Amino acid sequence: RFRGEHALRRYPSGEERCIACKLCEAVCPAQAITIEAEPRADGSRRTTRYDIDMTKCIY
Amino acid sequence: SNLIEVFVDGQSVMVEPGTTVLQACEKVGMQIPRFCYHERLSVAGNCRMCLVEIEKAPKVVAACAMPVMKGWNILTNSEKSKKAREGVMEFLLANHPLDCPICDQGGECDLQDQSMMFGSDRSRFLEGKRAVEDKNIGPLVKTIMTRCIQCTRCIRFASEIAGVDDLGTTGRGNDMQVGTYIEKMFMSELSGNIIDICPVGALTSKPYAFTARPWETRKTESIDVMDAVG
Amino acid sequence: APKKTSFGSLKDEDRIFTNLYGRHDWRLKGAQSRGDWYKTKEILLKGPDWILGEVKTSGLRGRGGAGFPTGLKWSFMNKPSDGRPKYLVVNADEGEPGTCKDREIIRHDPHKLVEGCLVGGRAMGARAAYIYIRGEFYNEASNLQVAIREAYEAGLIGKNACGSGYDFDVFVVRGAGAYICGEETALIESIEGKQGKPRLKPPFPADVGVFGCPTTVANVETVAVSPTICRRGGAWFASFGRERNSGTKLFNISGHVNHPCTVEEEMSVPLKELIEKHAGGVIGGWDNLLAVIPGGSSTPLIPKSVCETVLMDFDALVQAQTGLGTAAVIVMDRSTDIVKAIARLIEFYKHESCGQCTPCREGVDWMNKVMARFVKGDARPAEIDSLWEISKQIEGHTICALGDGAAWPVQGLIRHFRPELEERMQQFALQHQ
Amino acid sequence: FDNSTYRNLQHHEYSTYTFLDLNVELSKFRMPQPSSGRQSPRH
Amino acid sequence: GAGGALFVHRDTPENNPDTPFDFTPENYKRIEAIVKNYPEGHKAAAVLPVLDLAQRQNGWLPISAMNKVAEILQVPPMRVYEVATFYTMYNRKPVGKYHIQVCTTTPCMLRNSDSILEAIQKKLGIKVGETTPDKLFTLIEVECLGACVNAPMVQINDNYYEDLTPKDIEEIIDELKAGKIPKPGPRSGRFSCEPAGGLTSLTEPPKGPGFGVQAGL
Ligand SMILES: NC(=O)C1=CN([C@@H]2O[C@H](COP(=O)(O)OP(=O)(O)OC[C@H]3O[C@@H](n4cnc5c(N)ncnc54)[C@H](O)[C@@H]3O)[C@@H](O)[C@H]2O)C=CC1
Ligand SMILES: Cc1cc2nc3c(=O)[nH]c(=O)nc-3n(C[C@H](O)[C@H](O)[C@H](O)COP(=O)(O)O)c2cc1C
Ligand code: SF4
Ligand code: SF4
Ligand code: SF4
Ligand code: SF4
Ligand code: FES
Ligand code: FES
Ligand SMILES: [Mg+2]
Repeated sequence: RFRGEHALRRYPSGEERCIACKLCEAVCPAQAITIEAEPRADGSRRTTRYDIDMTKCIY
Repeated sequence: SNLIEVFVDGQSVMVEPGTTVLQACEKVGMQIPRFCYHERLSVAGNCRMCLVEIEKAPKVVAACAMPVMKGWNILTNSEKSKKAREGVMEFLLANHPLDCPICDQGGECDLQDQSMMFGSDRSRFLEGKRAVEDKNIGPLVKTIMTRCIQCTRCIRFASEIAGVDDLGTTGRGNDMQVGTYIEKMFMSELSGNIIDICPVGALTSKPYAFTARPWETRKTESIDVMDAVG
Repeated sequence: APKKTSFGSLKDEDRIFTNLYGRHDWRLKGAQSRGDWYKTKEILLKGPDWILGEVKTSGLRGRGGAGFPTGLKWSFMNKPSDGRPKYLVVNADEGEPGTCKDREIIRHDPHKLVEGCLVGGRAMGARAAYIYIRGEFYNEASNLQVAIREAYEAGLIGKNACGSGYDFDVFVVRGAGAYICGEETALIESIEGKQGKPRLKPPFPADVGVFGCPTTVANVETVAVSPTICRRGGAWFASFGRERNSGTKLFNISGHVNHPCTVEEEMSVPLKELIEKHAGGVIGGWDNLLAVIPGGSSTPLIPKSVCETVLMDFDALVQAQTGLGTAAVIVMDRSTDIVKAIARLIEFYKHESCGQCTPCREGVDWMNKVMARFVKGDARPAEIDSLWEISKQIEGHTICALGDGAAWPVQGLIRHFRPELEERMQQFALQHQ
Repeated sequence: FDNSTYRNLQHHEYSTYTFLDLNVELSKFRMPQPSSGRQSPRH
Repeated sequence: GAGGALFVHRDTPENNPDTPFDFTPENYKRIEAIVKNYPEGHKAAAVLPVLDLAQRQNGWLPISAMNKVAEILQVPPMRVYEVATFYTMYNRKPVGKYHIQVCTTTPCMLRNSDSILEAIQKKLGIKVGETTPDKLFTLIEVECLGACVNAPMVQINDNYYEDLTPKDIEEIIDELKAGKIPKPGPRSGRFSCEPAGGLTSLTEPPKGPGFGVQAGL
């Protein structure tokens, strides 16, 4: 259960898991996440910006 | 006067004849749940979310299409109305896709909000869901028909407000699909309003896709300058 | 002696449909020998009020299945003219599984129906009658057209009906394979060239019907008799059956009986007497009976223990929690998979739902899947109560009564044959570990 | 008077246009239809 | 089971707007007679009979036929599409010369309808959604046809064949594909809805006109 440095994961095929729903951004108590998104070249719903300010994050 | 007396939860209200149960209820600040009723569109009655209990009547009535009678006492929060709402939302969500994170209607969905306010919190649907192929109606509007709840608001808007009779339903029963039945562009100077009237993500804006969520946006009230209508 | 207590044996002199078996000429000349079109001119000259009163005192109720009192229903349309023409629509959709009565009337006694349309239209002040017939009944529709041609040729209908100076037209309209088009509002929408989707009530057809004009929708059987009731008296009709269950009824006995048939009988006949006398008894003897659906698929079924003393009328079948319906008796013996039969009925209802309203459109398909899994025993006993509550949600929340008719057989099966479901579930459980 | 026979045998020789031919034949007996006042609701 | 068919149209050389379809002059007279029945100012009520007439002339309903019907009655083509897709008697795909419907609802299911269906299948060698390679038979299942008392029955091109057995249906099939046409009706020496044997009611001759007429009329 230990909470440590953040990381963005992938599916076994190598595709990113994140779909830019922004639920993590809306729930972050410290407002440490900033997200921008758009349709990818294949039409997939993927982020273009995903920042986490680790000096704002409360882990 | 011509006004008649009706009671909403034991409270007297005076309304003009022909007024529906929904309007009589909203004259005291009570908003009946709805999916297919729009006040600028002709009444449909198909969704069945507006069913309320009239006192001393064994049957629940569609508040969006039933005019109030003299002396009726509406019961907007009785056990019968709540059970009707829960059943209707259960049926609505039975075949709905688990698309909320990838849906642009995420924080702006009447399905979501009315499920949180009037529906249940669990599911007892243990079957497979249905899937509907997408229909292309042009560049401006993105179509994801699986999400459609068959309210038919878009059809009424096209037929009446826009004067374009291109949208309809094909088939019947569970496999009933809203579309044009042919590859056709739904082109109109007012074609973008079917995005707003659609309560779900079945009709969404294509230029706006995936860029933002409703809770992030800051709302500024302004005036349009693209024509002289203002 | 008055106030009869036993019913179920009427002789041929009191049978309205005297050519039910097509054994006499159905052509105008043969129908006139049977008394058709006799004193029509006088009946029309009596007036709409006289005919409405004759129907009222006759105690007749709607033969389509709902059993609504025909007198008040037809008097709802006795309003003064407001600029809109008034129409009669005769429901010949004939969609209920197990039911075959209207087909025989149309194909064997069409002049009865034509005269009934004329008399009923005069009673309601209707300008013309539209007959909506099932699209599969192509030969029946053409026979009806031949009868209407004969009536037009003889001056019985059209301009200046028989002698009354009352103009009345009889049109025939064919549907295209939709059981939902038997709903009166769905039928009206189908006549207007739209999808066969029911309307909401109110308004009622007596206010806004076909083409947005007052309309009365009546069953073919209900309409055909109308002429006979007016002639033989109406009070004669009330002498049959119990109170508020008056008159004569046409029964369709199908399923596991020795001789399936369509027969005419008194209203309050007991079910066992009817099956034993006309159908020739259950296959393998009366002891082999398992369950019976008394009034078509839309009504809940009853076990053999209830069929022993039940009367075949509206109120007695209501007391047995099944209702009379269309009086189409489907018989199931002890050699049938009853769960499979109810699942087939539910699949029928799934394939016939119009899809307009949410409860029917999703819940009927949901019950269809649940019953498909029940047939194999692929469920667990809590799903029985889950299905009961699903059926309950569907019932009373739909626009038309097709959701009611899909929920009721499910409730009947759960009520009377829950142990069979549990046995199947446990068999599937232990068979598959 | 007999019952051994079957009298509804005319439908054994009906074609695919019987119903519409009968409708065409009956077209000359009907009363004039009432009018709404418009050619169509879209007028 | 499921519908199987699709409720969307995709263009094809056999089915496109430019596919030639038009009504014969006799069919135009029939359309005029059909239109006349309905009230002036209401013509959309004639879409059902006109569309059925087009299907009868052509054998099925291409997109061009739907467009022609919409043009003749001056209605939006979408409404004609709705009617064509809603009703199951309309063929939006070509069918065989003899289109067979087998009823499989519970009253016919009780009287061994599955035997009839499998007899047809092994006689023709096709499944319940296919057409024979010579395009002469198309076999499907349908709901109650209203011939439940005479069940098990199948309907062929506007004809009812009731009280069937596998031998009877095979005889009907091989008589139909020889160029003849079998006589409709029951195949059990019954030729009506009467009880199988005995005619328990209506044994007396029908009464004369005015026999029970009440007084004062
Ligand atoms: N013969 C067949 O093939 C089939 C028959 N049915 C039967 O249809 C029955 C249900 O049909 P519904 O029409 O929905 O029943 P219903 O109770 O709603 O009304 C039946 C008749 O009574 C009239 N009516 C009822 N209330 C009225 C009012 N307040 N004012 C004026 N008129 C009124 C209606 O206009 C209608 O004509 C079922 O019991 C079913 O057994 C169902 C399917 C097929
Ligand atoms: C799903 C559904 C199907 C129906 N099908 C028929 C039908 O085939 N024939 C019929 O006469 N009535 C049918 N009804 C009921 C009709 O409303 C009824 O015929 C009509 O009210 C005439 O009633 P009456 O016989 O009392 O005049 C159906 C109702 C429902 C809900
Ligand atoms: S936006 Fe956040 S919550 Fe949504 S998928 Fe990406 S990481 Fe997960
Ligand atoms: S329309 Fe609403 S309920 Fe449906 S997937 Fe999108 S956000 Fe979720
Ligand atoms: S697309 Fe939207 S507006 Fe149109 S019927 Fe479906 S849910 Fe209603
Ligand atoms: S209950 Fe079923 S058939 Fe009736 S209107 Fe609703 S969806 Fe259509
Ligand atoms: S809002 Fe009333 S039924 Fe849809
Ligand atoms: S069940 Fe087969 S004809 Fe009705
Ligand atoms: Mg939307």
